[PDB]
Amino acid sequence: TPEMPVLENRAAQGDITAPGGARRLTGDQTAALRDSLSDKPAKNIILLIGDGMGDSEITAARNYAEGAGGFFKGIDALPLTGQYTHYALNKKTGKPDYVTDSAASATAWSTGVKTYNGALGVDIHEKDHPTILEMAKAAGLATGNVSTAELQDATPAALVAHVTSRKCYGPSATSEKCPGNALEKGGKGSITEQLLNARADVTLGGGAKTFAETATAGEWQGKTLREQAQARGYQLVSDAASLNSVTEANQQKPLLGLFADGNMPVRWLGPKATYHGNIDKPAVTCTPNPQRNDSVPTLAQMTDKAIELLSKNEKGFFLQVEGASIDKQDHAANPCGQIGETVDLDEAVQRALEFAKKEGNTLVIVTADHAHASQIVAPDTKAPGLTQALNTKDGAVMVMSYGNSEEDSQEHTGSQLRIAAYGPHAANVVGLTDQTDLFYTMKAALGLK
Amino acid sequence: TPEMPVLENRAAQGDITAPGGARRLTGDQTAALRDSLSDKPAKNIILLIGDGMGDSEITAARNYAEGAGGFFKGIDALPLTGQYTHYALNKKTGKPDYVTDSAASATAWSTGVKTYNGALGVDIHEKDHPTILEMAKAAGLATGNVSTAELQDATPAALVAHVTSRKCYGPSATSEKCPGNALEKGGKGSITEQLLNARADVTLGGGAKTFAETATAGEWQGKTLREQAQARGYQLVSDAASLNSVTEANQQKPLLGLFADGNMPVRWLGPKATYHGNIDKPAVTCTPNPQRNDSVPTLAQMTDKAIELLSKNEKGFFLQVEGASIDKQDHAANPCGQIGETVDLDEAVQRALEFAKKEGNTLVIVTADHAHASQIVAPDTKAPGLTQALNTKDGAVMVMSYGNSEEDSQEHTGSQLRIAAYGPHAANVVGLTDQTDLFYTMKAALGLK
Ligand SMILES: [Co+2]
Ligand SMILES: [Co+2]
Ligand SMILES: [Co+2]
Ligand SMILES: [Co+2]
Ligand SMILES: [Co+2]
Ligand SMILES: [Co+2]
Repeated sequence: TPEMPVLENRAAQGDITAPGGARRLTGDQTAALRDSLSDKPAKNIILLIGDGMGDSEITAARNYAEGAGGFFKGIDALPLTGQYTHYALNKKTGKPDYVTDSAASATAWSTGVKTYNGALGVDIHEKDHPTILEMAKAAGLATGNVSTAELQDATPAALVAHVTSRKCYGPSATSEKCPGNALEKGGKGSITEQLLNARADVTLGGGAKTFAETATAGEWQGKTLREQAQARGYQLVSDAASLNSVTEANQQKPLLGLFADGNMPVRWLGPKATYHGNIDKPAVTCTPNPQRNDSVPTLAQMTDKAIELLSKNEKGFFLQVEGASIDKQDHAANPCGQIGETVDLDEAVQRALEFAKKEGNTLVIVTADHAHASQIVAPDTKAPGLTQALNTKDGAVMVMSYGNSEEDSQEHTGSQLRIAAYGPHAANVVGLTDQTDLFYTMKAALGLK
Repeated sequence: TPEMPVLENRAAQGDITAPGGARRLTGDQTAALRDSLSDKPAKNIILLIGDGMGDSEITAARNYAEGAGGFFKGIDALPLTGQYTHYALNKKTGKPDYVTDSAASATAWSTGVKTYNGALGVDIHEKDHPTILEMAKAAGLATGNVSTAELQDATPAALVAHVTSRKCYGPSATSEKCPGNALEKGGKGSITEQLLNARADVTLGGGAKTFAETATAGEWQGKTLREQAQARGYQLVSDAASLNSVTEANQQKPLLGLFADGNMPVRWLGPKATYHGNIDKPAVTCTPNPQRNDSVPTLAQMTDKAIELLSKNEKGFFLQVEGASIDKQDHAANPCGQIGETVDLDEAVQRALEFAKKEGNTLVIVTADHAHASQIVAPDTKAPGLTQALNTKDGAVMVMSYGNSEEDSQEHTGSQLRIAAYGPHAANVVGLTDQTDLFYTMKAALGLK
């Protein structure tokens, strides 16, 4: 039912070289914003995270894919916006650590407590805290966790695992790096073992490799984690046909989709940026990655499937969806891979908003875990790092720069960044907020105890 | 009490290492946001521009001066926030130029038309378009133009000069670089000549150097631009005592405060960042500039006086205040200089919000012309550019990196950035908008017919 509006168009309205032609607005917004404010309960929440998707990453993707004056029909369409802070903490001192990793930030919105880089579901004293997904399930809501990364990666793992190091994917790494969590030492187990215990109704992503490990203790000792999932009643799917065939997902038959051995394939291919890449080389045009395929569900397809299965729960549901490789390609100084994964996320955001606008009691939030390296610079820039010129939709060149690491991976950055929302309680993302306020916002919107 | 609320406190509410201790919100914001929405006329508008003040610059300055969980009482206190685009145009092709300079962006919000880099008050066809200040004056409102830069500099110059290159400060520069604008060639003249013609009520800043020049033609041929200003009824002040002695500023008594020959002094000093500076040099604590003075009005002081003098006009006033050297210090890879000028701007914003909250019909907007180079990165970063470690208010180290230029000056960046507002019609900065939308928003809120 239409009541709260989703923005229909914020593209430049006309000829950008003419007076008024670059305007994104067509009239006053006071009434539209009033219509966007409701404090009624959120029956459902869909939280979409672009990993590393700072304002710079949004702008670069929009400039390339949609044109400077273009509009992301998903990402740019949420009417209530603000800027939030995502600093982590130094484990020893408890003081702020100004640049977080994916684990401490996902732990912050999923538990409401700040923590140290690399921690999942625990605070600086390594004490476990319940996550918004575990809380939703406990309250009888359906739950979904979707990501284009390995499911053991920090972002999706924070919702279902409590470990002292994000490296504890399976039994082997846990025994070596998180001895206190190792199952054979009396702990709760590896990230994959804890994910199997958490039992969200719908879990979709990559990361099949770790399921080949076998447990070192417990009821399923000696069996692979895949065998364990099967013995525990999970429906396992591995491709788009398998996924489409699923008709239900619930506690009796939870769904686990493992679509790649490690990360899922990126949407677009292009070369890595290089030293004086914008002065020494010709411009790059991105191209679709052949490895995608009709056999691999897209992030928008996984999102739609999750929504269809979780919406069957009369009480409501919580769903987190992660466009994971925006960050990974930004680390790899690869504009095409980075931008393609941002376009990918925009499609999933559109599916979420289409659902939310019709359902009327769904709060949709779109943001990032932290900012990143990429910068949009003048075409004639002579920079010390890695740069690349790109042919955009506008038929002009845009140059991107990665200038914060001499090491193999570009670095995260600490800038506050955009958080946007639509639906019941969306006012709580406007103005300056902290990433831990998002936990409390989601908890209150759902009316959780 | 002031119906429209100013955010009182969005600092972290407690122990950031404890659950909820880093929250900036104390409860639901739906009602507060409803109370912040009004479409009544803006009687007055105060536009504050932090040149180069992207989200990264706001965050770095907050982290250093207020701590990561701190709160800028001015900058962070506006309740309605969005992200806006500021791309310029390639003059020859008319397509977007993804990274603007100060001239094209200030032309965009002051005229509503996109333009090429370096252009002031003209489009890509070199055609003049009226500025919001010129229009405000024509309508019977009082007008103020305040900046810590030279008054010929792009930001304040865009409100009163129409020239094909921002370099046309005076007669000499104009005759060689903007032959078509040179007075002795029939044009409207240099930036300073046009500024004297525009005759705003209150003009305060630096740039007295150019006034030594003498007109090549016109009624004041042979006289220095300063002699000319005196000759045209201008009330000239040059220090703080002379300025805070002025009791009135109007058309027969326009005020021209020239407080420095070039740019006004920055607040704080520190070493410039250097290669591997966060690794090879000690962390830095910023030092107060001993030559910043007590006979030189601060930005907050110039803002307050301008407000006192412009508010006597019953119809209303338009005032633009620029914290100009955030950008200039970012170009110089100087974190302390940059952060201190951001702190300086925050003080001016507090004065504006305090007045606006009492007055009730004043729209205040805080934003920047474009983004910039500085990035916050991990303490152990090994970057190819210039870096520096800083001792923050939290008693922890923050490292900043400038990595997009091997040249003498760091580069602007193209990322969309925060725009925030308070007062009538503030809803028009929420969500995604363009810098040219801000012109239409100001014009319409004042009801300039
Ligand atoms: Co991340
Ligand atoms: Co991630
Ligand atoms: Co990362
Ligand atoms: Co600028
Ligand atoms: Co400026
Ligand atoms: Co600049």
